[PDB]
Amino acid sequence: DKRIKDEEDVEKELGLPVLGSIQKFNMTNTRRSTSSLIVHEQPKSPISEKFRGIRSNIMFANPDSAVQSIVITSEAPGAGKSTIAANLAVAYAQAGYKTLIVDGDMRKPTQHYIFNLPNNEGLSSLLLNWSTYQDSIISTEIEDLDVLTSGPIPPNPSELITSRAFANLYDTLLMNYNFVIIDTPPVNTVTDAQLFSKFTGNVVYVVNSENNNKDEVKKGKELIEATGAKLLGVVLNRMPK
Ligand SMILES: Nc1ncnc2c1ncn2[C@@H]1O[C@H](COP(=O)(O)OP(=O)(O)O)[C@@H](O)[C@H]1O
Ligand SMILES: [Mg+2]
Repeated sequence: DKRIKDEEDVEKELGLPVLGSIQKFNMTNTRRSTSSLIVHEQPKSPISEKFRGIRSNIMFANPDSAVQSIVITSEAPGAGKSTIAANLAVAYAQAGYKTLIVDGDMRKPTQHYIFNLPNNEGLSSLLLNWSTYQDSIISTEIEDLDVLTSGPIPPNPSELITSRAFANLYDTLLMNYNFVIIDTPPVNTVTDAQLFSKFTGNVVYVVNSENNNKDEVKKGKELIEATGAKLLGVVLNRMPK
C-alpha cells in the first residue's frame, strides 16, 4: 500500500533527490561480510561502492558546497540510521577525511555495538562533565575514524542537547575534524534529531523501502525542513536491488 518504495517515489512523493540506494544485505552485495560494517569488512563489495558514491555526492555534487557535518535521521525506528551512519563514516575515513561519528541517539544507542567499543564514557558523560574530552572520544582501529559513543543513558537527552556544553562541544568538533556525522533517534517520536539539525544545518534522511508509511515519512521530512536545515537528500535502504 503506502510505502515509499523507490527513487520515483522519493522524487514524486517527497520532492527530494536520492543520494544513494542501499540494497538489503546478502552474501553477494556484501561479499559475506561478518558484520553490518560492510565498508570496513568488505571494502571492495558492491554495497561498499554505494557508500563511496554517497560520500562523493555530498562532497562534490554541489560546487562550492562546504558541508562540515551531517545529521543522519529517519521517520521511524529500524530505518537504518545507525547502519548508514557507521558505513558512511568509514567511507569518509577511507577517503582520507579525519572523521568523527557521534552517537547522538542517547536513548537507544548502537554505535558502540557496531564498532565493538566500551560505552562507559561518551557523549552523555562528557556533556555532564563526568568525563573529559580526551577520554570520551575513541580513536578506532580504522585510521582517520574516531567515535564518540553515547555514554550512559541520561534522564533527559533534550536538556543535554540544548545545554551550553553541547553548543561548545559542537564548535570544538568542527575545529578538530574534517567531517562530523551525528547518528540520531527517529524524528516522529522525539525531537532530538531536529535539535541536532539546528547545529549541522545539513540532514541525510534514511528511508526503509521495505517498510514505511508515506504520510509518516512525509511528516518527518516536514519536521526536518522546519528546523531551517537543508535536507541534502534521501538514502533509500533495504532496497530489493
Ligand atoms: N540494507 C540493510 N540490509 C539488511 N539489514 C539492515 C540494512 N540496514 C540496516 N539493517 C539492519 O537493520 C537493523 C536496524 O538498523 P539500524 O541501523 O539500527 O536502524 P535505526 O538506527 O534506524 O533504528 C540492524 O540490525 C541493521 O543491521
Ligand atoms: Mg539507531
